[PDB]
Amino acid sequence: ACTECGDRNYITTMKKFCSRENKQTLHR
Amino acid sequence: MLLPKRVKYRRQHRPKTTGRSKGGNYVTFGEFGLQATTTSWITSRQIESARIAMTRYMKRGGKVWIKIFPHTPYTKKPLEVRMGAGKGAVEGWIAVVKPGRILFEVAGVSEEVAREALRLASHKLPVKTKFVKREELGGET
Amino acid sequence: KKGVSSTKNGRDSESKRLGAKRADGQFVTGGSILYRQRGTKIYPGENVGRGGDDTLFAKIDGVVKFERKGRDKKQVSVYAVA
RNA sequence: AGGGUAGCGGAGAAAUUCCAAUCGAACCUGGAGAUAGCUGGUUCUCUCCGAAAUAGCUUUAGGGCUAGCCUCAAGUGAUGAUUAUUGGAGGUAGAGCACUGUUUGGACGAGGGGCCCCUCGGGUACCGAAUUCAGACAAACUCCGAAUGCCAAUUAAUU
RNA sequence: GACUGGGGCGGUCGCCUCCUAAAAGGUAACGGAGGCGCUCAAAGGUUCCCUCAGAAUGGUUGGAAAUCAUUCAUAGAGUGUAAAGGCAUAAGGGAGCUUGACUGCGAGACCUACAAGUCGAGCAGGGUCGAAAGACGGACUUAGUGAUCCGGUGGUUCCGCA
RNA sequence: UCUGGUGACUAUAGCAAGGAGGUCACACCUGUUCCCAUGCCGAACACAGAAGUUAAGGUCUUUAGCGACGAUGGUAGCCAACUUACGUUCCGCUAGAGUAGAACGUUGCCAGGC
Ligand SMILES: [Mg+2]
Ligand SMILES: [Mg+2]
Ligand SMILES: [Mg+2]
Ligand SMILES: [Mg+2]
Ligand SMILES: [O]
Ligand SMILES: [O]
Ligand SMILES: [O]
Repeated sequence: ACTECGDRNYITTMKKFCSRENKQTLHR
Repeated sequence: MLLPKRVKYRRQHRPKTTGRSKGGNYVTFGEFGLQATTTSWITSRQIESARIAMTRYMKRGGKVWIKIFPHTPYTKKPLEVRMGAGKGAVEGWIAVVKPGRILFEVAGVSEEVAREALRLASHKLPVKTKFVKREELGGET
Repeated sequence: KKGVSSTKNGRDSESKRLGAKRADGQFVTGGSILYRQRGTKIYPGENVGRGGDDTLFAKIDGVVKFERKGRDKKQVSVYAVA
């Protein structure tokens, strides 16, 4: 998830850019 | 038939060598030695037989060497087959002989008994031969 | 006879088309490859950048020149087009 | 003799046998000029040019598609080819043992095993590795390394 | 179902590395050797620091196997993983801090029939390490994979049969 | 070109051995109060000092024992051509490796002391 509140997940079986406020954030 | 002379393989299949030409390989150990001269290569079985001969006819002990060893296999596959499928199993080992190697060498005896035993060898190999004395290399540095 | 019974080793189409792709005395453009390789079979010199498979290129135009460094390992070095 | 059963069927003491001389499912017409990556056949002269039998993918290998290789008409415009000269990447032939691994005979000492003496040691054929002298082997070993070819030249001659 | 040294049974069908491969590349065979259908929140990034296996000898654990101890030791070690290539300023081994395993792009080159693949300086946004220059768009390199159609989940400067 | 710092050059530089010198270089060196730092340790790094010394490191001289370089000559191989089917031969280009000879105890640039 994100705290820009939009799913971005490069994972499978954290203070970083997300392109809605130009910031870097948790996700998650 | 018989393959006493053998080693660790490292690999059991190999593209052959087939001989073209060379000279060289003088005598360094003994005095008298046999020079292979011509068209063939060899298996171990043959060499063993030649050694039996060369050990019998010389009593008085009398020293022998074999300057070469078969480092190479000789593959040959089941009887009455169609060609194609994977390269075959092992039957033999090989010591190639260009013209100029010096298979057998001896010392401790005179000039004659050597020469006889070497006749009695060269009848028991493919290659034509030649009798040699150790008097000179072609280099001493 | 036929069939009986073996490997089939052999995985025989395995290609990547390496090598060299320019030569000495050859004008060349920025971003252009000179020489693919692996490891450092050639090192870079000046006006060069390397990549995530040990490729080589030229960051800037010029003229290709290979060289020797230490009796073993070479290097490539663009120098300025006059 | 007179009658019946009719084919996605009938009858069959059963053999896949008979069903108008034919039966692993009759016969005629119509769909129907069915389909065929297969064979076979394709009609009048000259002139100019001129191949291929390969790569890849293909429920594909005797077919196909694309790229190759040809032809024609425009366009480009000396860019192409051969040679000379310089430079250059790789590591074959060959040679070699410096790594890998193989090998022969020496030197061997580091030292052991028993049989035996001692009884603390002597150990008297075989040996590992220790260190080395010399001689050899290799597509999947290389301290090295040719000829040829390959790539470019604000280079020159021919075409 | 195709290959298929008649066909069948057997074996294989994709991808990575080598050799055969003829000193560029490419180059087949039911030719010869090995693997892969992942793993990591650190084994990544970055700033600092360091250099191993083996050998000799003395010493508890005495295959001189365990840690020690210096000396010799040009890489014979180790390199997440299979082999070739590569590395000692390190690409290996440890410590601090972080998390570039970012966004939008991309001239220009390779490769190739196509579809796909590969590499990429450089611009801008906004950041981590570092004093600063500078470095960072995953892992020393390459394999760790699957068109399209269809269905699903989330979002939105879209359309929505007057 | 005496010393020192920093650059370039295929180890012809090196490696082994021995001789000589230091308070102007540098080093050993005294110590750990502060900077800071050692996974144990001021050994290392670092800071503060300059008690002693040329022993070591490092510098200079000489050695060719080891390693790297290394021609010339001729050999193997091979491009082209003629014969030939001969584990081919003859002729014309080219030209290894190994090896002997010999070379080698570095060479130059910039600054600053001198
Ligand atoms: Mg009947
Ligand atoms: Mg018809
Ligand atoms: Mg076509
Ligand atoms: Mg050879
Ligand atoms: O027909
Ligand atoms: O037809
Ligand atoms: O037909």
